[PDB]
Amino acid sequence: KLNPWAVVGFIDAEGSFMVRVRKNSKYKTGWLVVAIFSVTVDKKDLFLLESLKTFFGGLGSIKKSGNSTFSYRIESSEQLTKIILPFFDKYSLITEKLGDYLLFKKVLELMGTKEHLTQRGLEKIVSLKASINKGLSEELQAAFPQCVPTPRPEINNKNIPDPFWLAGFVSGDGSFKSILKKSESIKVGFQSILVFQITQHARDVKLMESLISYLGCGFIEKDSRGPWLYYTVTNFSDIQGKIIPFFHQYKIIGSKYGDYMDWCKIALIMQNKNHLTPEGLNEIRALKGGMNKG
DNA sequence: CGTACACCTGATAATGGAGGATACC
DNA sequence: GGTATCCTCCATTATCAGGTGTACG
Ligand SMILES: [Ca+2]
Ligand SMILES: [Ca+2]
Ligand SMILES: [Ca+2]
Repeated sequence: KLNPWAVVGFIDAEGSFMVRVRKNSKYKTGWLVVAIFSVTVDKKDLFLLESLKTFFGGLGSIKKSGNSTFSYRIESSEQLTKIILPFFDKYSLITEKLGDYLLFKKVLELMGTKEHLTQRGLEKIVSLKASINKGLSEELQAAFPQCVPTPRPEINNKNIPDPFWLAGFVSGDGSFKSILKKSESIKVGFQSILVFQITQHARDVKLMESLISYLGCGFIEKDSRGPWLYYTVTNFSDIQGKIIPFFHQYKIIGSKYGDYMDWCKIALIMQNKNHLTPEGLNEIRALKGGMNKG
């Protein structure tokens, strides 16, 4: 069952807050405006899509998205205003997704008021939409050559509001990795390595830097192929002593929870030093095999 | 012997859309 | 008609998931 701050964290990590402006000559302006809250998970996490649905009052639909993914969506601007806006105004996002939530919100305010059915309000909404995802499409850019994107919200210095935020966030983005690495000097031939790891776009560097002080361990690394950061923990005593305890109280949601549990099992084998024997190494090979699986 | 940070790489589940039909005022 | 919501489908990239090298105790 789902706690408000965990929903916020999860959504900081996995939601999209979208606005669409679609050409259709049946509308007086030539355009139909639509606002959409969307969360898309692999089919193994349908359970979690139904919880969110339940959490948000039984509102919205769950549908097939990709070849093996499902979306939970709320596309009624009325429902978004009554149920989504009051939850996220009270329980705020702290990543750059907040910018998009704020812009998304002004679009709905303008829809509340029918200013979307006017030429000026529509132009406002297109400027807003322009700052939600790196611009407008080719088509909208040309329909609206005159629009200056609404400048993005200055979203300074946001602390982790609650431990459940982090449980939620790691549930969406976050990996409990088990590695077996060739070793020339270990007697059994392989080193058993546990890594805790959060990936995020480099835009969220502040958040990523706050993870170090919040958990009292780890370090940031930049991916050399593009603008993405890793928060990494590889020190095993920080794993045993900080990360495992944290996620024991503040549990991961979705199927990834089964992965945390197996990673914990690997860690117990490591604490006892059984990873240094043939038997323990095989236990670990078998646990690692069933992770990302079932 | 064994560990841990700095560095490396490929695969795909999310990111963030899209369009058509239908329901509703 | 005008407007709002439901439904079905998709290209790319933000992750996610494996490694490796080698200094150091
Ligand atoms: Ca994410
Ligand atoms: Ca965005
Ligand atoms: Ca994710």
